[PDB]
Amino acid sequence: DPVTGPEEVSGQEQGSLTVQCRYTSGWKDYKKYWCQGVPQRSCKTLVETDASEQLVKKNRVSIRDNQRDFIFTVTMEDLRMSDAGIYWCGITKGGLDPMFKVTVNIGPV
Amino acid sequence: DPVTGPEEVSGQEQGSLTVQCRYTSGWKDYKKYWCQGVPQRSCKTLVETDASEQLVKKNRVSIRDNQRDFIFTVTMEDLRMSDAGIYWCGITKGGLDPMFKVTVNIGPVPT
Amino acid sequence: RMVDLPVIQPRLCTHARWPAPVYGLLVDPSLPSNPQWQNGRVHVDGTLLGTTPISGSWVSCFAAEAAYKFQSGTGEVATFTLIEQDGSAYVPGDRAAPLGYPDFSGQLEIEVQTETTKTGDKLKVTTFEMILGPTTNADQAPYQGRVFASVTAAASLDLVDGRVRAVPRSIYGFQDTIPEYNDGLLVPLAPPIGPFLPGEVLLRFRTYMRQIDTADAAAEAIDCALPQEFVSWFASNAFTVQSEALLLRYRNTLTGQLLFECKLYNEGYIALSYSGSGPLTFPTDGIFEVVSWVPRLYQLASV
Amino acid sequence: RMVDLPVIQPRLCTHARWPAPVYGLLVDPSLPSNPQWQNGRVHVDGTLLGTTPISGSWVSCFAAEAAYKFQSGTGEVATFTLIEQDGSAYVPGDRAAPLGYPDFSGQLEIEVQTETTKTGDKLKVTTFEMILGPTTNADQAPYQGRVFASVTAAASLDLVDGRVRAVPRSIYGFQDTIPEYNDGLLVPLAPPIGPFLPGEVLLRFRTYMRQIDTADAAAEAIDCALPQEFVSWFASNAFTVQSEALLLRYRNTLTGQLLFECKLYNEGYIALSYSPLTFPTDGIFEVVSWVPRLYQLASV
Ligand SMILES: C[C@H](CCC(=O)NCC(=O)O)[C@H]1CC[C@H]2[C@@H]3[C@H](O)C[C@@H]4C[C@H](O)CC[C@]4(C)[C@H]3CC[C@]12C
Ligand SMILES: C[C@H](CCC(=O)NCC(=O)O)[C@H]1CC[C@H]2[C@@H]3[C@H](O)C[C@@H]4C[C@H](O)CC[C@]4(C)[C@H]3CC[C@]12C
Ligand SMILES: [Mg+2]
Ligand SMILES: [Mg+2]
Ligand SMILES: [Mg+2]
Ligand SMILES: [Mg+2]
Ligand code: NA
Ligand code: NA
Repeated sequence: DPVTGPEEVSGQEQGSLTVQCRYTSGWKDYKKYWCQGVPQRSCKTLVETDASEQLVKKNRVSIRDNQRDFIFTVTMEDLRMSDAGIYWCGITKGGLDPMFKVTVNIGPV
Repeated sequence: DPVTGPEEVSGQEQGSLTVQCRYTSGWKDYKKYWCQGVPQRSCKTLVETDASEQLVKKNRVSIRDNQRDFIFTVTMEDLRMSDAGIYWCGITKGGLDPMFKVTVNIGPVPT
Repeated sequence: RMVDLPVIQPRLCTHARWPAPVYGLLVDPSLPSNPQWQNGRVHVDGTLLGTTPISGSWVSCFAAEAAYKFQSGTGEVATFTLIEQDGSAYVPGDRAAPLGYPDFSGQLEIEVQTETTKTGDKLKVTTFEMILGPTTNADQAPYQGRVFASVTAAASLDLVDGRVRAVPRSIYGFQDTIPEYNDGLLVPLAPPIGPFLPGEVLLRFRTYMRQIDTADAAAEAIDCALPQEFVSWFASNAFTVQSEALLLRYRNTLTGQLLFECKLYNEGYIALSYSGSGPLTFPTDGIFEVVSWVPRLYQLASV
Repeated sequence: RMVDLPVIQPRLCTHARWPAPVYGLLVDPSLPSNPQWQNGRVHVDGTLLGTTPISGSWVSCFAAEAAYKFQSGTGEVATFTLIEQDGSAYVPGDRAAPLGYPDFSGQLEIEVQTETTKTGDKLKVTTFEMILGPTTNADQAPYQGRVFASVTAAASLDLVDGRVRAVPRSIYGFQDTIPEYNDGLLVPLAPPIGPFLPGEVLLRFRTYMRQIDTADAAAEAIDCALPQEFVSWFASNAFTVQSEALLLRYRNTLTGQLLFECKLYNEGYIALSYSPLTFPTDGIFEVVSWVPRLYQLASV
């Protein structure tokens, strides 16, 4: 399968959480992103790379693509209680993107 | 499940085969039958009991309801190859009948 | 006002017996000459016959109060208490079924909005299986307002009873014969289409149904006498009938070529003079134009 | 010939944006006042606007040559090369998409005839999932003649490529905003419905779509400006326009009571003077006369 992640991930309010989305070698030079919401393919993209290993942070979310181990790491900072819900590990391509569903749970400190 | 039978059954030309349709006790006093063809609920009834244990014989198909062990047995004699196809164990009721799909295979005798 | 026809090509029209575009226009002498279709039946004066509805969205559909129960060995079983598709009460009368009810045979896949009590789900669309005919062991009686459908399931779907609109998804073992309208008993029916003069054959508006077929890939054709636009046109205009039949011309509007002349009988079917043995198909980009009234014995020029 | 209207009650009509009967007739000032619907748009002179088709069986449907490929993690993926629903070639022109293509957003379940190579099966009906809009990561371009759909499957469904007609089975996350017609770029569109004089509101013909909703059981409403019967009526009659709008009366066919008066603007929408109000659906629309665009109506 093109991209795999954790089925569920949990964090605490005002804290952080980390999600690791592993992918197969062929997808190295593609853009990776972190999506939020349903329907799946109309979700809001929170942050996206430029197909480099450079760290990119938008919408409280940062992403870094490790193109040696073929894993891009997503971190969500300053978590709110409203951040819980459906998210996706994504790989940008023409047509239907490879995507993986990740469930996010948030709790107090 | 209301009625169970053999998923696949095989016989040979000019020979016979037997099908056992087992049912749960609640369906004792209902009519039992042997159906043929698809769509399922538009099948042609080949033979049917009168909710008794009396044996019923049509042109080449027989049916007898054993209401102690809750099994009605269907017998097909003088098999032809055109007899192959989809069949059903049936229990007559108002609306949707309990039915079980039986696939019948026919082949020649080794020579 | 003199009777006229809508200026629409058949290829842009709606079929009257299956909710799909009209794809073909043909005559075929090898088919039954006097089909007893109950939908797509209208009189030129606007009288709707059989179960024919006005709107194409009623065709081969129904509406009902649904009651759901799980029966081991069968699955989730739906008892549909039929209602007219606009919500008004269905009363058994001079028609075979509620307006638009399917008038063919086979096993029909239908789609309904279902509501579940299972946690995490509320509204879903469930495919049901419903035997139509010609004869069933399910005691279907749409004439009396009740039909049975089922979906094969290992456990209950946990559905809530309520109102539904059912639309057709596919047909399995299609047969162009009237379904079981009344548990094997008889019902009021629109008469068979006809009669025809010697040499006259029915003009057929053809579409192809979504189907389930385990062995054959050929498309499943279904014919109607008039496209649905013609049905609502006659029903809305309420012309006065001034003779026995209407002489029509089917002509290409761009080239001007007259493709054939035909007869639209008052009873709502079109005849052509055709002596051939096999099916003859026609272009679908022509226009029907009323020429004049003619007697029933008016002899047409053969296709 | 002076413009006339079909003698059909709204409750007996076909909806123009989703293939279902008309169930409701209403005005609602709380909804968007100038919707940019692309189906159910006709001029009183017979000109079809936007992607509006003639037949109700084209509404929210499409036709295509389908090519199937299985992609692990996604399932069976369909590439639909769109064609006009009668088989004629689709050419990008002055419309957003092939005629009848959906003009709303959300996730659409569609049904197509598929052929399989698996033994024991040949012809089946497969449900596909297709994102419409408002914005997608699927790069839908019905304007350019190509859209993508998929079926979640662990292994290939073994489908044969061929021609298909796709009909809508359900809507998920419905939103009444135009879909992604051109991978985010803009396309030729019918203009927003309007304008309205002070106090005039759009008359809405309402139906309810089959829906997928994990939490809410309320019905999903969708409005159109004119029933489909009115669209083909104007398209076939090709009346001559003699002023700016037509004054209509909506009356009970049995009692004779006038329920309201309204104005049918030449551009194909009906306005009433109102300060949500639903109406009976068993009335008949009757043309009274041509009126100026500035004609003030009696309030409902
Ligand atoms: C839950 C569904 C809406 C979803 C749906 O199935 N829409 C049909 C479609 O998409 O084609 C509701 C919305 C309006 C309902 C209909 C209307 O209320 C009118 C009518 C009222 C009768 O009591 C029952 C039948 C009937 C005809 C209803 C059947 C169920 C409908 C169609
Ligand atoms: C396999 C299907 C028939 C089953 C079906 O999907 N019927 C539609 C329904 O039931 O609503 C075939 C039969 C005729 C075909 C259509 C006609 O040949 C006309 C047209 C021809 C184009 O090359 C492709 C699109 C288009 C429009 C075809 C799409 C696929 C259709 C509709
Ligand atoms: Mg019976
Ligand atoms: Mg077939
Ligand atoms: Mg894009
Ligand atoms: Mg909803
Ligand atoms: Na029965
Ligand atoms: Na994409």
